[PDB]
Amino acid sequence: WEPKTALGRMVKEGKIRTIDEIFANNLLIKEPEIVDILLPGLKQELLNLNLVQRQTHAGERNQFQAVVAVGNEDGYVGVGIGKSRQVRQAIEKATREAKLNITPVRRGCGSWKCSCDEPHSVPFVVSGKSGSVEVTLIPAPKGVGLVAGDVAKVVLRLAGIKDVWTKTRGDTRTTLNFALAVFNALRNTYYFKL
Amino acid sequence: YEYLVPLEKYLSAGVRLGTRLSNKYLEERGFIYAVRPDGLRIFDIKKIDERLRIAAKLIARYPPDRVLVHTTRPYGFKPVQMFCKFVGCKALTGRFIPGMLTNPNLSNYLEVDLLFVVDPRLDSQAVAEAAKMGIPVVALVDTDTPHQYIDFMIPCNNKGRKSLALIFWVLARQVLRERGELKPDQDLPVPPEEFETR
Amino acid sequence: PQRFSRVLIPQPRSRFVRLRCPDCGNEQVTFSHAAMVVRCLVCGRVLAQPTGGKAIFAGHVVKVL
Amino acid sequence: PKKRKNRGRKKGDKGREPYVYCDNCGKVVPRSKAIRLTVPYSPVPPDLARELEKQGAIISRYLVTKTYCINCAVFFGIIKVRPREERKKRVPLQQ
Amino acid sequence: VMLDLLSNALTAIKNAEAMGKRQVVIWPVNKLIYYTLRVLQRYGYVGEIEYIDDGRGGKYVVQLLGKINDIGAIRPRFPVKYREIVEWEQKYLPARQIGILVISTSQGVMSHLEAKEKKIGGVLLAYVY
Amino acid sequence: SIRGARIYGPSPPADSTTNWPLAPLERGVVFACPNCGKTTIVRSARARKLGVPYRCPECGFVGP
Amino acid sequence: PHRSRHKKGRSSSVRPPHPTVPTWIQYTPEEVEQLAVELARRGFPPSQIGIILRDQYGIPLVKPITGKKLTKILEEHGIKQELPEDLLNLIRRALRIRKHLEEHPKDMASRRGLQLVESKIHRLIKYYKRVGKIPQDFVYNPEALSHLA
RNA sequence: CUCCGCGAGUGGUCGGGGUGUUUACUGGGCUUAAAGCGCCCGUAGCCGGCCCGGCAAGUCGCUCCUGAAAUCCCCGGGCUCAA
RNA sequence: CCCCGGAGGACCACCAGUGGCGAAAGCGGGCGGCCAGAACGCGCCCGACGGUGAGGGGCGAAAGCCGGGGGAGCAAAGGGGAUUAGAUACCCCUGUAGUCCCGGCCGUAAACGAUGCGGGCUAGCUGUCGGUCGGGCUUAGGGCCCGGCCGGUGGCGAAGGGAAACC
Ligand SMILES: [Mg+2]
Ligand SMILES: [Mg+2]
Ligand SMILES: [Mg+2]
Ligand SMILES: [Mg+2]
Ligand SMILES: [Mg+2]
Ligand SMILES: [Mg+2]
Ligand SMILES: [Mg+2]
Ligand SMILES: [Mg+2]
Ligand SMILES: [Mg+2]
Ligand SMILES: [Mg+2]
Ligand SMILES: [Mg+2]
Ligand SMILES: [Mg+2]
Ligand SMILES: [Mg+2]
Ligand SMILES: [Mg+2]
Ligand SMILES: [Zn+2]
Ligand SMILES: [Zn+2]
Ligand SMILES: [Zn+2]
Ligand SMILES: [Zn+2]
Repeated sequence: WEPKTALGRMVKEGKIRTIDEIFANNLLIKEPEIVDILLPGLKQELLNLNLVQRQTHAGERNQFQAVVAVGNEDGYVGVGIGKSRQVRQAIEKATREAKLNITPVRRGCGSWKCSCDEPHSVPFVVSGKSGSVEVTLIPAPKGVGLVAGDVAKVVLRLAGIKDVWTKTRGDTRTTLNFALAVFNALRNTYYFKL
Repeated sequence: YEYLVPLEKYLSAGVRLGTRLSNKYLEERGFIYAVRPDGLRIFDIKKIDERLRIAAKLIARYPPDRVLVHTTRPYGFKPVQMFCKFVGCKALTGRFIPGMLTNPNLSNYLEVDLLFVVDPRLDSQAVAEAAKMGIPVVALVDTDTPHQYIDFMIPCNNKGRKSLALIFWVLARQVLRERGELKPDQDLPVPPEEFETR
Repeated sequence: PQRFSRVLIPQPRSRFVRLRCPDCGNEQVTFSHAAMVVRCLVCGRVLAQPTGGKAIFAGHVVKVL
Repeated sequence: PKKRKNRGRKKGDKGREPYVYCDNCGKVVPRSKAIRLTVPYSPVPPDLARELEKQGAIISRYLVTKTYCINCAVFFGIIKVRPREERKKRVPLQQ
Repeated sequence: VMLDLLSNALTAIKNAEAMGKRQVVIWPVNKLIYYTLRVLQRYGYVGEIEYIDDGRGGKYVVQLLGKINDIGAIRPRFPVKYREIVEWEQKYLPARQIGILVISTSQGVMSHLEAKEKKIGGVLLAYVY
Repeated sequence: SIRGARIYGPSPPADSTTNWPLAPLERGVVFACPNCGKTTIVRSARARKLGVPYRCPECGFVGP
Repeated sequence: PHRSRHKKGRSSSVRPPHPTVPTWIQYTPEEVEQLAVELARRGFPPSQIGIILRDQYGIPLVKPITGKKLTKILEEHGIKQELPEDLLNLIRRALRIRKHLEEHPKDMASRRGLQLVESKIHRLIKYYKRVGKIPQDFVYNPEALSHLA
């Protein structure tokens, strides 16, 4: 891999060795290989695969729109979308913006029914929205589990969150927006003025 | 007070002439001096000179290659060339190609740590990529200029040729003195007249 | 007047003036924004004429209090 | 969907308009929403070489303003059907 | 018509803080506004509270520190008992360690933490976090 | 405020004039004081758009 | 109107925050009170009395100089109003409209203006009965109040 | 034919609750999806500026007399554990 | 068709505008009389007298109804000339209620900003109307231009909001 751009150079040269230094000084990742180098234990899951058609004179020109979430289960997650003509290409485009959109998530405790200082859950109440789905992530006591929906559990689990309570709104069957709204609520944790 | 350049030179280039519009932002900041009975806005020349020196201080702390000085206004094409050919910044007169700072797959994909624009209201595409790419911006604002994403501003007449030439000659000179190659009383090999465009 | 939630301590924009009648020579205190015909207290000629704003003065202004 | 924020007639802060009558028509509109093109007008066009400065022939030229509806205005080419981005661009109607 | 000054003052801070302003002027004002802002300043959500003297009641100019994520007045002023404050605590606050409520108890206005130590309830005023 | 709460993950560059966190994927800007060059000025993307002014803690310089 | 007005103006007088006696004032508190009684016996109302004091005699505010208010000052010297000045003004405004409505029965614009004025009367009667400034049995009879015109 | 779920049970139709922030106090919406009375005066109701003093009605804290037993939650014990 | 006269009813061209006024409906020639409601300027008066408002009331386009007057133009219904497969429509000629005034009734409308009323806070730029203050000029005018405040009326657009158009 050629380290274009310069942030790929320091990542390739070993001048940057941990992913936290990318996020602790506000360095915008522009190449997926920076994530591949710095998070070799990255897992990716296919959240959704919808077939979208565009009408034409001769008929609809189909495409695959795949949604992919990536994460290390240690407070790093990223969700990306890909549109292609073949399913294998669409997932690969999905994983690339998934990796480019990877973000840290602040974890901790804060439920009234818990006292552990572990990163098992979200620290405080957070909310994230995508289109019309509104998702609230509430801190939970340890051992409860993930109390979200199925697609929400994938994104929450990939971010290394163990226990959480949810309060959803809008049409959650729009899986691209439910998944994206769950991603945004995690990413909104860094907008909390501590 | 001691001006960087003698006061009859400044008032001959008309640097203290702004557009007849309103800018509630600039007036509260103090960069507006007085409005004439015909409605013309005049800047504070003391604040202009002070901001020129600090601009030279800011530019001198970056490598000369890494600073981008771009304008699309053709009256500033010659001054920005002569500004930096003496300082060696990546001068870019003409169309800022969209994607120059945000598309690394582009053949002209430059990497700069500072950006300098002449008029942000017309050089919007340059400032737009700076906001997205998180690069500091300096600009010669005036009454008509939108102040978005401008980390350092110099309220000066960025429309006239004489004002543009006299401002880039002063700024080109001062950055060398802070950089080192010129003495505190030394001057450039060329006067401001050769900076001006034609 | 401006909003009271914007100005810190609002003050009257008017002022009180001392006028000497051009005929007799009495000094009189009057409101700058007089809403009536101001007459010299001694001879009685018109000293100020009301308008929609500042009053028009027929007498000389000694000093604005 | 509400096409045009203007509602199609620059009426203003009022309730009712006095309205006019359409030449070549009568479908018409209120005082706003009615096209009012003005043309220079003059009888006997370019005969001024053989008239006017020939005999005495004091000729006259009367500014005439014409009022039309949307049907007639589109019919006579005074009004086109602009694109959505071009709807907000203020151009004079060739006098 | 202006009805409740505390909700008006608390929404002004929310509006001015969201614009990243250094300070905010407040008018009109009562003692309840002052005693609430003292509790806020005691918890580091608010800088210095200068006072101005006009004929129209007075003003406060409060220096904001970017310490507020959300703020607002609870309406109506609900009575609360001491054993109930835990329930109202989780209604308006995120996390067990973050944020406070402002209660107006018979001993004076205090945070909900200082009410729990005193073992008294009262009338709810506002929430901050 | 915050009482005995442990928040994990990196701490981003807090805005020097607002405490607004330079969030991931929203690029702030960091530099030194234009007059001194001593202190470091952190401007979140929100402050750059709104034109929120900054002040040097060491010298009296204030920006846009 | 009272509701749904097109314009909501801000016109008012900005008095000093804590008004004190003017140093230029050439009038003792007894002179200021006696001036008001002469205007009152002349027939000016308490609103117009204050304008004459300020405009003619240069007295800014009778309250800081005297420590009393204009109606309280006039009340002490035997000047007693039939009704409060605001209420009497609204009643006179209704009679001048109801006189107009006799010869112009179809003045619908004036009728609504009468209804606004005649509702402003009813609000003030509700207030004044509660504070006791008017007798509790007072009734707005337009025919029974014709002398107030 | 084979496999799946539960199993002395497992199904069908009803009714209630959840479903459902489709009754919204927590906690919905009303330009265009259903949804602002054509407009206004106003009674009851609800909601109401600031400061000072009094009462203590609401409100808050403690305690007492009570709010049958059963039912409910926690703890101990006895039926072999369990019920 | 042209000229000299008379009568009659309706309307108020250009100026003239996302101009003005009004709660909505609505209001466009001039002079006058009687009223109403606002905006601005104010060290004027009272001292919370306020908001919303179920039920209750009042006003409320056009058409239409009741009784009287009037009747130029237009014109439902109807009559005729055409067109058409048909044409009880679209066009043409004609035509009666109606349209206009007065007294009353009706009480509806895409009665619309499809946006209830009251109050506070939240970047700005720009056109224009009313008042006022400061500066510069003066068709020496109640006039014009620049700037500030208050109040309206349009456009673009922060933050924010929205399913989106968009606000
Ligand atoms: Mg302008
Ligand atoms: Mg209408
Ligand atoms: Mg009442
Ligand atoms: Mg609904
Ligand atoms: Mg309505
Ligand atoms: Mg209805
Ligand atoms: Mg009412
Ligand atoms: Mg009690
Ligand atoms: Mg009703
Ligand atoms: Mg009708
Ligand atoms: Mg006919
Ligand atoms: Mg007829
Ligand atoms: Mg409606
Ligand atoms: Mg909506
Ligand atoms: Zn825990
Ligand atoms: Zn005299
Ligand atoms: Zn037509
Ligand atoms: Zn400094």
